[PDB]
Amino acid sequence: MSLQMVTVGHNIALIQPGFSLMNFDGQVFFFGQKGWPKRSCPTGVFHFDIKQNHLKLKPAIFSKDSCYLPPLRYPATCSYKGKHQYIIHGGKTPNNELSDKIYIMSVACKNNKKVTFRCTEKDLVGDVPEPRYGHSIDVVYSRGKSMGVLFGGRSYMPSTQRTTEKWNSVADCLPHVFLIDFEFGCATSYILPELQDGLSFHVSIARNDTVYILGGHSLASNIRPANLYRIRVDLPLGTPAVNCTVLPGGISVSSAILTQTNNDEFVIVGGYQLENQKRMVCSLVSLGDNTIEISEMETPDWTSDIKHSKIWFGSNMGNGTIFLGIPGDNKQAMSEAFYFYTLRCS
Amino acid sequence: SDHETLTAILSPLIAEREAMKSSELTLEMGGIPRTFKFIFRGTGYDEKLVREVEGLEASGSVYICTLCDTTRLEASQNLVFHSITRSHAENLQRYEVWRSNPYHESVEELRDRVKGVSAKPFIETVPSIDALHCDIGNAAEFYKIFQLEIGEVYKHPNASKEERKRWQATLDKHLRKRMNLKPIMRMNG
Amino acid sequence: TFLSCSQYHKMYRTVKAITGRQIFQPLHALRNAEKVLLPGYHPFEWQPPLKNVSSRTDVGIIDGLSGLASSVDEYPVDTIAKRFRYDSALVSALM
Ligand SMILES: [Zn+2]
Repeated sequence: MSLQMVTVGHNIALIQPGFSLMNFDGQVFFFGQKGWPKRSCPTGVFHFDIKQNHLKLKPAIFSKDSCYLPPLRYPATCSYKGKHQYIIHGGKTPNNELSDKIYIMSVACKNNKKVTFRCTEKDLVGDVPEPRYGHSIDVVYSRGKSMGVLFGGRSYMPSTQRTTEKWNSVADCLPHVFLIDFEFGCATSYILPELQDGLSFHVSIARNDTVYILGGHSLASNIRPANLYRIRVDLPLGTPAVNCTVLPGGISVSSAILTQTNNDEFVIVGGYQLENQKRMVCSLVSLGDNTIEISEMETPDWTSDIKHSKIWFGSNMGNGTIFLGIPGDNKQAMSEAFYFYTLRCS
Repeated sequence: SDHETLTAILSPLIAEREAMKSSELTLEMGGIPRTFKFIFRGTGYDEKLVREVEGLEASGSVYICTLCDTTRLEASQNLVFHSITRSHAENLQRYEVWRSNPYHESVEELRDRVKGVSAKPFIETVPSIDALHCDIGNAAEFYKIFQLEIGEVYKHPNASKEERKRWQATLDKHLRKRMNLKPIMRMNG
Repeated sequence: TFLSCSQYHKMYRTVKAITGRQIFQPLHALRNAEKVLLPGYHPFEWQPPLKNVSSRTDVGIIDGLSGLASSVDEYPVDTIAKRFRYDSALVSALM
């Protein structure tokens, strides 16, 4: 509940909706710039530091064997904390294609506070999921092993039903649950009858043996359901086993942003309530060993713009710090392209 | 320059164009049906648009030619002996080389290896030169060499940027005096 | 000549009124003779049929965004675009 306005550098224009903020050891990094990578920064990933509410998008370099990657506009990202690394799946390259690669991003070396990433390309073998965006991925541990759960999002029509009067129409992918092994690149689908409708832009929390799926949009009936789901996974020495459950007391949100304010307690901020109604309230969720609860916190102060605008976007910075953006008026005294804001909860 | 919107609109047209390159259109032409087969050449692009959608570095690069692969420090020594070796599929596989990075080397020599290709090209275009913007560019270039030769730089170089506005003024004043050519900022054809 | 569709009516009605016999046709028989020259009027067929392209023969002006979804949850768009299909443009441009 601490809002602040942020001044920007000169290359403000490299922020589009759907970036990703990779957080390494307190340092914050920007991914998903607008347009293909220029010659000011040939990699397309930015060092993103903010001092005195003034931020500086500095370049970053790669390793000797890294895989130079396209700027994805809506991927799924997860924090695989086993060295620390990030996992990027899917997304939407600026030629409006969709990718189906796994990008593994870690730090090679950091000298003189100047980082040097590396990123490798892992391609799944087996029951590979179809390329999509807006989905979610989460790494979960059990019995000394780790698997990446993946719940699907929306995508294009398959390559036989695409007509070029409706070439750019999207439909939700089939609501299975994919399980991914990273060390060998394996995939496994799981069909389960408790998940019926397609879901996109939902929120996914991962507490140490189970993943909670909350909110989301469903394109089959253009409704935003309120029902959350709990997914329990265990991999034995044999084949892994997945279970779902519908728990009561959820909420209806889509494209919300959720971060970790304390140990085992998360907070979620404004996505969208209805197709015209933004969500100004915020909700704190309290985790546990087996039980959670969702309560509403004290609905913080908004400025004239964030009360008055039509859309927003943003993500979290890592230390409980939400980055947000606002379009801003065009019919004005030549107002800027975007306004930016920082929310703190400490 | 809004690259995502431009690809979002021009993608179905390239889908239809790539469809109708292996087909025959049968259609009546005055009674009896006739059969048509098409050959597409995409040529009418200016230098900025042909540099963007074919996936090159921008026009102020170290790499100048959309048709060949020589730097501008290689042009001024061998002026006329070049060839034409920038196709479309070659640029597509060079982007694939840039994305994969299979030889495990840094950006400063990977960019030299792929000859400045740093995006995915998405329109099949043929390499050619224009005719309009070429003539306007040559016009402005030796107009600038006229303004240079007034100030006699071959005797002594590097006068500062206060002689030059006087050189411009004496040039267009003299040429308006003789030819009645009004001084125009944006040069036309 | 870049007349409007309301000034043509002026010229037509007073030419017909002054010289009695009409020389310019009315607006409706003009628009009925417009539909021959646009795309989306003639039968045609491809051999082999086109992959990913519809097989109908009678579509004229489509939305150029190609069903690109504009919901608040997705990437924002505000452009307007129109287009023909490519094949049905070449058919009328040949005939
Ligand atoms: Zn050349």
